[PDB]
Amino acid sequence: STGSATTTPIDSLDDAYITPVQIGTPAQTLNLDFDTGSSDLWVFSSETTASEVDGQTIYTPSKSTTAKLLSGATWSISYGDGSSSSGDVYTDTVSVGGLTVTGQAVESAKKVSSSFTEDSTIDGLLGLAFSTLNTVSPTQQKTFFDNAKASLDSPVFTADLGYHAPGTYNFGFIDTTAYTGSITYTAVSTKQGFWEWTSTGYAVGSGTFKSTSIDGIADTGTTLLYLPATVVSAYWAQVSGAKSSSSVGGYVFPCSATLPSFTFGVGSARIVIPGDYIDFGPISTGSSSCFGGIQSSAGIGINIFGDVALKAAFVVFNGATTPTLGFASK
Repeated sequence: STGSATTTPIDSLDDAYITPVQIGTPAQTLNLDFDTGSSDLWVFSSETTASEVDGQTIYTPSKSTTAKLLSGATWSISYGDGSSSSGDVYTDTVSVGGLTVTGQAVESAKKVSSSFTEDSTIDGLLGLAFSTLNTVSPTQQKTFFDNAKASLDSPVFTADLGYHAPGTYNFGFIDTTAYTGSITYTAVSTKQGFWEWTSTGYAVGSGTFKSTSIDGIADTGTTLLYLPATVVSAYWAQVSGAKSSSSVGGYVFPCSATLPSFTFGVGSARIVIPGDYIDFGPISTGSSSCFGGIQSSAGIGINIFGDVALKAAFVVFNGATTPTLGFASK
């Protein structure tokens, strides 16, 4: 079997992408943020504190004939941005673009932090990192991909994110028309629970490629590209007026600038991020300064190939026994 679902930016800046997911019977459609940097499928629900819900569509397990409470299990998660959520766990039938998994753990939020409440377009998250990062306790649960894996034609899912435009998440197959050239694969370490790999280097604009190993994670749930300070400083040094701002939280540059591209290595292959993708957006409508799409990972502990990087490629998350990541230009 396979699944194919369109993913859409939540706003004009591509702050996040939402993909419709059907939960329960009759189906209840929620717009979830597909996150390869986490492993919990959690939703805003009829259990979420009323004061913490603002326009989101909620999952109502009492109206689902296939919902079962996973009694004695709870979840609690913290994300890299300081946001968090917790509640209890149900199992229910979950479908993504025609692909159905019965008995998928659906983590019902009782409490969500302000960031989630203020984001009216995101009804929850659908984690796609390794199931070892799932927070359900005591019984750790599997991700939708892990549960679907055996029924898929091939144990893979692909991310084809758009720049200021819709894209696609496919499960079980590779769409050969979605990319140019070929898909180059690279090794994955599952030790930290992420799709962790090593980039072979980088280039700034039309400069010479620098061969250097950069460990990082492929994270659809992170908006920007976070790389070592050395790399990030070499990129922003090419932009007049670019500087790090403590009030804004990173590199800003005059919105007047046309940015150079940024190339990253995948084995002996290259993925080029156009300068427009790195021109993330103005710090406000009408602002002098624009926020950089490439930022330093110095405060985080890990380099993150977030949406700014992934939207420039067709990405294959190969979930076979020895996982690998594939990147193709598009």
